[PDB]
Amino acid sequence: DLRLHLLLNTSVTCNDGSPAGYYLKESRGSRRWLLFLEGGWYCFNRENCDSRYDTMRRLMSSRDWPRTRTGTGILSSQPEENPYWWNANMVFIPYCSSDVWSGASSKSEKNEYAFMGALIIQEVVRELLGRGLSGAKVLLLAGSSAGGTGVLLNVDRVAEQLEKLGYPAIQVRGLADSGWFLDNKQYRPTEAIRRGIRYWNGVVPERCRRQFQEGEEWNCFFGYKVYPTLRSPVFVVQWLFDEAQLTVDNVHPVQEGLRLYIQNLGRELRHTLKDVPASFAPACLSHEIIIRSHWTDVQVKGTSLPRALHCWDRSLHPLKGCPVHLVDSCPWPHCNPSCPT
Ligand SMILES: CCc1noc(C)c1C(=O)Nc1cc(C)on1
Ligand SMILES: *[C@@H]1O[C@H](CO)[C@@H](O)[C@H](O)[C@H]1NC(C)=O
Repeated sequence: DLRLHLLLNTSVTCNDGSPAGYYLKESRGSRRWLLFLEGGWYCFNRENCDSRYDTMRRLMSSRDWPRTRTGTGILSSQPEENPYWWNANMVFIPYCSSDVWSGASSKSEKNEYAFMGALIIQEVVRELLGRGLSGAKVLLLAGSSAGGTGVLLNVDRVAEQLEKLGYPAIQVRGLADSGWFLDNKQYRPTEAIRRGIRYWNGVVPERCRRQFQEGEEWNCFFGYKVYPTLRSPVFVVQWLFDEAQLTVDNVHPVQEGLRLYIQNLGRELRHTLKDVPASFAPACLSHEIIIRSHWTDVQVKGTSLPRALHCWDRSLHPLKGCPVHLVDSCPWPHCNPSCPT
């Protein structure tokens, strides 16, 4: 179990002004730290956020959070469930800012809601340094779905923060799960992100911002455009036929037009990963993420994700029998036999 700590700086808040926080389980015999960003879509205007506050309030407020949570998948401390990092210090950061972890705007007389995702990450890091993070050798910033996009938006800022605070020896890396999307044509989204950024006062990584310039920062929410600008090592996990991608594309006995659409989506996703040396991209239709208990089951070319992550660690000290670039080439969902059911 990971136990809840509300932030000591009570000015860093969830959407409704309640304090943000983190769940922590320490492992005093380890210098590895895993900080995981929860996902859960986003909201982009007053009316849309009001609806989310009625029926998804835990994603907007800490008032009802439980005092503990169970670590599962990559957050599990049991070797049988987590062959990769079972002995690490474990941190789960709840998503209560509804801004894809991009915001830096407080509640005020002109703002009904606070959007502080980028500042929540920074304050969690600062408060952890006094609880043992100051002695870390590796800080892995991981996340799923909106949290996976959040990794891409925040990993280099964490590295810069630690350098400026005087901790040059901590190696910052990122693990982005299910957060690598395509701004493609629908079968039958980018505007919502564009409007969201203005509503949240959202921030993007600086090199990407300088490429796309004023008004075009929404481009930096798309993995294939932001990834080449990043300096920290980042491992990308993405299903070739991701269910959230297909939902926004309006895809739900398949005839020719839809067959060609789905095959082209998989080919485009595979193309965007060709120059990503650390990646795991199975040919499956899924919404499943790396904090699920059976995350060890899927394999690409005979290699599981926990193994690929271990090979990535070794590469950062190609390796015989220890691959890090694993992208399926077969062209239809479940052509990989190990896909989840
Ligand atoms: C990037 C923000 C985000 N956070 O969680 C989800 C889900 C999204 C999202 O928008 N996914 C998209 C977007 C397009 C186009 O296709 N899929
Ligand atoms: C709390 O966080 C806010 C926002 O990052 C910052 O302006 C303020 O200085 C912080 N308070 C303290 C005591 O550090």
